[PDB]
Amino acid sequence: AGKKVLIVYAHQEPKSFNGSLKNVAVDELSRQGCTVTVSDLYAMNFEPRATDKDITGTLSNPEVFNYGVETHEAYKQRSLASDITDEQKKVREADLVIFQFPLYWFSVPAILKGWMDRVLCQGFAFDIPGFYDSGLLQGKLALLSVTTGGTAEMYTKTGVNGDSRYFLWPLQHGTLHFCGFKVLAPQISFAPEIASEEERKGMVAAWSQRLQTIWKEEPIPCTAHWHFGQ
Amino acid sequence: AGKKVLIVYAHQEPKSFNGSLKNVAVDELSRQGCTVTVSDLYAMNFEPRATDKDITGTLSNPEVFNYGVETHEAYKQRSLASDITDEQKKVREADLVIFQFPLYWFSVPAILKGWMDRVLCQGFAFDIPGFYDSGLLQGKLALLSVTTGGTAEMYTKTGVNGDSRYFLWPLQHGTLHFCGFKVLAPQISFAPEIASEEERKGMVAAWSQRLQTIWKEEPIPCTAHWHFGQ
Ligand SMILES: Cc1cc2nc3c(=O)[nH]c(=O)nc-3n(C[C@H](O)[C@H](O)[C@H](O)COP(=O)(O)OP(=O)(O)OC[C@H]3O[C@@H](n4cnc5c(N)ncnc54)[C@H](O)[C@@H]3O)c2cc1C
Ligand SMILES: Cc1cc2nc3c(=O)[nH]c(=O)nc-3n(C[C@H](O)[C@H](O)[C@H](O)COP(=O)(O)OP(=O)(O)OC[C@H]3O[C@@H](n4cnc5c(N)ncnc54)[C@H](O)[C@@H]3O)c2cc1C
Ligand SMILES: Cc1cc(=O)[nH]c2c3c(ccc12)OCO3
Ligand SMILES: Cc1cc(=O)[nH]c2c3c(ccc12)OCO3
Ligand SMILES: [Zn+2]
Ligand SMILES: [Zn+2]
Repeated sequence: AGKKVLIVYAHQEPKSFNGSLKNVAVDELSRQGCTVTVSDLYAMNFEPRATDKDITGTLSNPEVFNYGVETHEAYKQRSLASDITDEQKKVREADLVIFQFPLYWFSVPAILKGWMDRVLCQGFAFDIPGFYDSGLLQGKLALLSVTTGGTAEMYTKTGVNGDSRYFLWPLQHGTLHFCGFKVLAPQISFAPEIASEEERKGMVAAWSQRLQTIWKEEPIPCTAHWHFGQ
Repeated sequence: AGKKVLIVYAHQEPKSFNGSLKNVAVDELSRQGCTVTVSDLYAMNFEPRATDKDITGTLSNPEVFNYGVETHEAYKQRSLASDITDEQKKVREADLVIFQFPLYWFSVPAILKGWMDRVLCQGFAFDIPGFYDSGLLQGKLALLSVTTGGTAEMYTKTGVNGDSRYFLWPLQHGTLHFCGFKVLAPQISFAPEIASEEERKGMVAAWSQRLQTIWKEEPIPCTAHWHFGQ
């Protein structure tokens, strides 16, 4: 109150553990009086590919297609495809953006990668030059809520997967920080599929409990040191 | 040399710098007498989304859709969508897989993320157990050939982007090593859009020239220490 939250959600199945985490987020933030909007990417059949269809009308150089250039020019000339601009409006209005997704290959599912690629365009999310703290979304908070197959033990420095902080870098630092977001600590729900039906309840409740005081949190220091150092 | 190479290529524009690096790879490996295949993802309109359309058989749990479970089962039964099995055949026969792409948000473009999500399914690329050094694609080589916006100086330990190896972790370790690939050293072509005509020519020829001796290289040690140091 008054805050707007966007949840960008990437799971195929409403009954999934990801689905429950998104639904608990909506319930709790709605209870607090927050304005809440969900981009359900799979349900939207959201387009992940960066193509020339992302620019309507005619191209600033139709001899050689350079996605970054064309989308930058399209943004400034209000000529982007409406799926993209619809998302940009939600992001522009949001105080907090939560990404809710299963880890796919130490990263976001391709549908959500496509949302980052196509929604966070130069002119909108950053300029060249125009980034990290010179980055256009400054003032906003972002938070990754990730589920994994691997256990917390696997996700340690000398575990097989390495520290979870290591896979966070391209998302938190290369993407969210670059665009100016302040980054709240990741929520990581380790290994729901190997249960139990009570540790699972416990993970959902912990996320619900944490959303209670989310506006009280300070952002992480989004540095090489936080991700890799001691 | 008597080897099969698959190049998975992710750029919209044939006259691009990526397009040039892909063609010099084809020209050079072809000159050597290697068998060469390119999956040009945008030209194929490759589907990046992990959906229930990827399975054509009776689902193992049609009440709650779990993509990993259903694709693992579909792989064993041969009920995967044929676009996926077409790619698996390329990978299965390849001795070396080269990925040629521009860096998008410290990672692969979503279209290529989708190829990794959908093509490297359980049963085919790994099993549980059967990953990392026991991955199912053991004996195969993989190499990332990546172009950036950011300069080499930006991609250093104390540059704004951090070391370039930091962003390689989810792709080299989390994906290729997990599937059992031995990983060759990345080719990184920094900031070609900024570069002079001659520096650009020199980056293309350094790749061509490296490929002349590719079959003699050893893989990297794909470990936390290699990627992060200390
Ligand atoms: C292409 C691909 C790549 C992957 N790469 C990685 C990787 O790099 N690293 C890694 O660690 N893992 C990886 N995984 C595994 C993936 O991250 C996990 O499968 C995923 O995060 C599981 O979350 P989910 O929502 O799908 O679980 P679900 O299967 O949907 O749920 C787990 C259980 O919770 C139940 N549930 C639903 N709601 C509730 C509720 N409120 N209370 C209690 N239980 C509930 C479900 O019924 C289910 O039994 C990959 C998977 C795929 C398909
Ligand atoms: C959505 C998005 C996200 C991005 N995220 C990142 C990121 O996280 N980090 C980062 O560093 N960068 C990022 N970038 C920038 C991106 O990586 C670069 O734009 C891309 O790597 C440049 O490669 P290219 O093939 O498109 O260059 P091009 O624009 O195609 O090439 C530059 C020049 O080389 C010329 N050329 C082509 N062939 C030859 C040849 N044979 N010899 C000499 N010159 C030739 C071309 O004509 C052109 O003039 C991002 C870009 C986008 C669009
Ligand atoms: C890289 C990785 C680490 C892990 O711990 N679990 C995984 C998994 C996958 C694919 C990849 C991983 O599918 C099911 O579970
Ligand atoms: C994250 C990042 C680092 C960088 O150095 N350059 C970038 C770039 C982009 C998008 C992101 C980046 O579009 C053009 O250039
Ligand atoms: Zn940062
Ligand atoms: Zn490794």
